[PDB]
Amino acid sequence: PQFEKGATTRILGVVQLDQRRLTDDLAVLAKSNFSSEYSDFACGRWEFCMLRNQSGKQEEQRVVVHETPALATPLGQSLPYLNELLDNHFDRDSIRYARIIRISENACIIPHRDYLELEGKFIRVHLVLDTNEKCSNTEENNIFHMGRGEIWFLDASLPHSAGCFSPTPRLHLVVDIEGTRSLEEVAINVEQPSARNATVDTRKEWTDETLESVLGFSEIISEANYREIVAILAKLHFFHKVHCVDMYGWLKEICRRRGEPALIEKANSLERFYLIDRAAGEVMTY
Ligand SMILES: O=C(O)CCC(=O)C(=O)O
Ligand SMILES: O=C(O)[C@@H]1CCCCN1
Ligand SMILES: [Co+2]
Repeated sequence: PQFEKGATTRILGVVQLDQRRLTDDLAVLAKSNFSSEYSDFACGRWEFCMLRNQSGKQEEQRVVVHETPALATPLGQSLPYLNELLDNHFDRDSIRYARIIRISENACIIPHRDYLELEGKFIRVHLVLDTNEKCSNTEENNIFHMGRGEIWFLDASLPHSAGCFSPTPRLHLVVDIEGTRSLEEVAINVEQPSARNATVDTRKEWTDETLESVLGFSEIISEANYREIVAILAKLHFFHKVHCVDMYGWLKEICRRRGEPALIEKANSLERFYLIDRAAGEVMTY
């Protein structure tokens, strides 16, 4: 499948981070209750917690297009530096959600598009809090590293993923801005980024040998191992030069070769759910 372009994913600004104050709030987050919502998108320990949402209540853990300035949750009110960053670098009344998104060692989010279930869209922006060179984000055919203190706009309507392959977890502050806002006006009190060369793409060329190894999962794929296989497929594009949606084609061919109708139907359902269309509240299972 092919996907219409949108606003360009890029660095909106760079900010200084107070390491002492940040360290304190990150230490709280290391012991905090992360949501299990959207675990249907997680390949391992990809997870988030709400700092601001519609109601200001901990129970509210899913997103919907809405019209009100986001209210801090008890967790958000307990993280004074992160609360200050939200106050300082964004317009309060434009925020619809604010979250911390943590990826732990060898985890990723499955390649997907956001907003399919929404009546509208958000402008999604990431402020990188704690990362390392073994953490990357992807978009289509591209891989890139979002660095500490950078505020990025991500076009979440293009297929994309994110992973962490370090022992140390990766934390981003992720803000959903009301979708009609002027993107260029979203980040406040920032330094404009100095021009950069592209992130260096160190991934391996994709070969016939690698593809045949993968398609060979047809001999063992089953309901019992379907999730592990999907996760393996999802992680390949962090290390091999392929498009992040290619895994859905691989899965379809694996299942075609196996010849079991249930697995073929499931593979079609996965592509549909992650990339094409979803209803509000719809969850995918294995
Ligand atoms: O970097 C991440 O953890 C998530 C990227 C993503 O899929 C999103 O923000 O929609
Ligand atoms: O838009 C959201 O909040 C979620 C994030 C995780 C992937 C699915 N969509
Ligand atoms: Co996303």
